[PDB]
Amino acid sequence: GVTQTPRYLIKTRGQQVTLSCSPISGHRSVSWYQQTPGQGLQFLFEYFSETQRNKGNFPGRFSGRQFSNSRSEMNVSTLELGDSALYLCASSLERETQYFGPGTRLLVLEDLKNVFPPEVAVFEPSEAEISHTQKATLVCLATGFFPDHVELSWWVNGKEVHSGVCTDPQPLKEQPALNDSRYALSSRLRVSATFWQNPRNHFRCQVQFYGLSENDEWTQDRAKPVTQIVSAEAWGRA
Amino acid sequence: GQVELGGGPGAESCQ
Amino acid sequence: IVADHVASYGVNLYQSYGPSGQYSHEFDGDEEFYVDLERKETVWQLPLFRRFRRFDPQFALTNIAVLKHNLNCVIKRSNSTAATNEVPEVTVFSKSPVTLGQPNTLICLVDNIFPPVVNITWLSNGHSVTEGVSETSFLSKSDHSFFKISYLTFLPSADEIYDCKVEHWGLDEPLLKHWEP
Amino acid sequence: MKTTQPPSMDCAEGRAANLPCNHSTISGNEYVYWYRQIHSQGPQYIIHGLKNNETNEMASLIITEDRKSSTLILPHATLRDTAVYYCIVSHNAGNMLTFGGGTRLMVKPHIQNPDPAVYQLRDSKSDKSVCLFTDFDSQTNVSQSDSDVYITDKCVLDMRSMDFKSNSAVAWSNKDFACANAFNNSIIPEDTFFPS
Amino acid sequence: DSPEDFVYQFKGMCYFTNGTERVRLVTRYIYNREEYARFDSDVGVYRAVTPLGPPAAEYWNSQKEVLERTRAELDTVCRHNYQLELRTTLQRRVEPTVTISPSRTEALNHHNLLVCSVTDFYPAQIKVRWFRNDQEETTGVVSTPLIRNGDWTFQILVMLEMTPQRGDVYTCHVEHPSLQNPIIVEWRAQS
Ligand SMILES: *[C@@H]1O[C@H](CO[C@@H]2O[C@@H](C)[C@@H](O)[C@@H](O)[C@@H]2O)[C@@H](O[C@@H]2O[C@H](CO)[C@@H](O)[C@H](O)[C@H]2NC(C)=O)[C@H](O)[C@H]1NC(C)=O
Ligand SMILES: *[C@@H]1O[C@H](CO)[C@@H](O[C@@H]2O[C@H](CO)[C@@H](O)[C@H](O)[C@H]2NC(C)=O)[C@H](O)[C@H]1NC(C)=O
Ligand SMILES: *[C@@H]1O[C@H](CO)[C@@H](O[C@@H]2O[C@H](CO)[C@@H](O)[C@H](O)[C@H]2NC(C)=O)[C@H](O)[C@H]1NC(C)=O
Repeated sequence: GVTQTPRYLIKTRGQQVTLSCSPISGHRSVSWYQQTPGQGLQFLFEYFSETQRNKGNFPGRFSGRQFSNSRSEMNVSTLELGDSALYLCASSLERETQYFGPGTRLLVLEDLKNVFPPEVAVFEPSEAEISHTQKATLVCLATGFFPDHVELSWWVNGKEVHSGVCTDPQPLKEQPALNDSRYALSSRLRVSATFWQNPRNHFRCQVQFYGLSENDEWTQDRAKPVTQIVSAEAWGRA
Repeated sequence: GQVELGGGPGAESCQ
Repeated sequence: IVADHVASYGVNLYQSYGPSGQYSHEFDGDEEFYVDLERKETVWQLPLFRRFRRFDPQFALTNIAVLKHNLNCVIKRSNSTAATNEVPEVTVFSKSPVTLGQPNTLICLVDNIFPPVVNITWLSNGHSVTEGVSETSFLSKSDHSFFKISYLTFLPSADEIYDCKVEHWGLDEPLLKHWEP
Repeated sequence: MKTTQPPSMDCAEGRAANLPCNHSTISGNEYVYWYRQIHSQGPQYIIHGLKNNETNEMASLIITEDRKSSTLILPHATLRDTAVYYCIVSHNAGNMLTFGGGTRLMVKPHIQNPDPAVYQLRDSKSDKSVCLFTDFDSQTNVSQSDSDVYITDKCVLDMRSMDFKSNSAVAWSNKDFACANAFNNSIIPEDTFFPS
Repeated sequence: DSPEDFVYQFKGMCYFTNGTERVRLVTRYIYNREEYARFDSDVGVYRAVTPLGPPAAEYWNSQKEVLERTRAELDTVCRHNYQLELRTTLQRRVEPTVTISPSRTEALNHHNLLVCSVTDFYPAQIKVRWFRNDQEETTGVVSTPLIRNGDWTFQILVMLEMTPQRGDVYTCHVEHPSLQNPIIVEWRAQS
């Protein structure tokens, strides 16, 4: 399908971003959209044969380009706080069905002093659940991160699992009144009781945090909240 | 009231 | 192909000289509208069409972009085969029977136009008349050549003689077709 | 723009989901398109059609004879089908796509043997603790949360090995915090097993 | 020298017969004046017309979405627009103006030529016949082809070579779908 890089991006006011899009092999038309919770799916421009065919109503600082292999790039100058959105790329043979990509989640901030990596903690299942249901539910809690550019996964014995896993779709705000509140995320993994009671079994909750890049300057005294993986583990106990 | 359309040309594949 | 009504819902033109292009729709040989590719407007050719018919001019810009792309692919495949210049045939006549004093319209039919690049002007007593002159777009033909009709709203009088001046690559000298009462 | 959809809709897991769409101003040259967007993802093309019926590996689309209404048919509604479904019209003329409000589809699991209970979990690295309200019926709503108390929403969990499905909700606080004093803001069934 | 030029044309042509019973779509891809590829709705697939076309037709047929979209244009372009022709173009009726005028100064027992000018009518279906004293002239009748004025009106001139005798009456008969009856215009030899 359609590929877009980067998937997450943090920038401050006045900077510029360049977003890449790889259309489906054989497709020649590339459309760019900006998706916000307030304005919805807004059209930017559409490119065909290295030329802009259709144009939206966005200002001149939103520019695009398409290469000979139909791959496309998009540029935004003088980033404003209102530019925070999901920038989607749609691909089509020429005029037919448009297939979207994952999009670039761009967050524009006034500074970087509120960016924090998450703290991860695993909670072992209750002995009451084990004796009552013969099943063991682990709970993972990622807290204190900003922004919500986070991907949580479970790893049992070094292999990633999806069966019996449920993560919250959207991280919740810890201080719903503060405009600069940090987020919290919860996830569950349910296995059988006897599988959890095996000391050889290893359960790890892994949280991928997308933060600052090496290009971003950092003047504060705490550790630079770069893109990193924070995880917590728990062994089985009989 | 409704917009009319014409034929759509296929694009040559000389990429 | 035998049919009661033939419609060209998409006569799409694009040529390297310029470059230039044209989009229009035809029904039974008559131009319903043409899209001004520069101003991005649909120009219907009858008041009846402007009231009940609508066409998004962006559809024309999208198609012409495909033709520009297709033309570049076929130029390479055809080993750069240039278009052959055709000799256009010019005919001048009036819309109504000319009576001295009653306003009439002079019609100049330039047929067998290829490539679709031509100049059509009017000369009244030698002087190039500019006011009251209009022409149609390039109208399609089955042999893929074109023809264009120019108009001149004039006033018949034995004082005035008129000529239709046509310039084309197939013509060595500009062709003059005379019309007199 | 030209399409009307209900803002939200529920359906049973395993059964068929029939999402309706109204478009009376549709033109004879406009297609009926269906897209869906799972949270934190991009829109996924599903199916499109012009007249009558259409089917692919993802869903079925039925358009009425007068074309004034359509219905997207998900054959086997899975837990992954819980997303926002957009019904739109398009000329397929190389123009832009316009999305409406869409329908928020929620696929409810069928808990065969509900055994609601509120268990307490201890931190593997420690004093910190969370409460787990699980194994309740899909008709039960988790409500919300006290400012210093955090409570999540209903999360459907599927153990493909045991062919088992269960709802869940996690609540925690940094206090005073107690199990029964956490989910008291919701309509918890009296059969909720509060262990010792 | 004459400037070099490369022309490309795409023609989406619909052929309507018997109202809405028979509809046919033929899209044409023309390089200069050479139609090298076409889609005929009666065939159902793109076809190469000249050796310049096979690479194009093979590619467009190998794209499911393109081939489906073109087959649907029989309904999305031809049949949809024809419904709007019924409401506008196909109901347009412009009555013809019929006038008779001699080519030279009329003189008894002298060669002359009467021109029945049928100007500014629509649609194109027209029937013109010359008569002299209730007798259809069929030998000295020279009719020009249908003249297209380009402004959605037609014109035709039917010329009759005759010799005006004393008392002769020449009538030009015209039939047109915009007229409820056939119409005539008379011309008499001056006394
Ligand atoms: C484009 O040119 C090729 C080149 O063929 C030769 O070109 C000159 C050098 C001259 O020698 C000509 O007489 C030749 O025809 C055309 O020929 C194609 O390719 C080979 C030669 O390279 C030939 O044997 C094939 O039969 C040709 N293939 C086809 C499909 O015709 C070629 O035809 C030219 N293209 C067009 C569209 O005319
Ligand atoms: C149509 O007319 C235009 C202008 O009347 C011609 O363009 C001129 O061409 C001459 C000779 O090629 C140049 O010296 C002039 O500078 C041109 N004028 C402009 C404004 O560019 C054009 O050549 C004519 N076309 C044909 C086919 O005769
Ligand atoms: C043109 O009009 C209609 C199509 O709408 C045709 O009417 C049918 O004609 C066929 C064959 O002649 C017969 O089944 C009947 O006479 C009609 N069927 C109906 C009314 O259901 C008419 O014949 C067409 N004329 C043609 C094709 O020449």
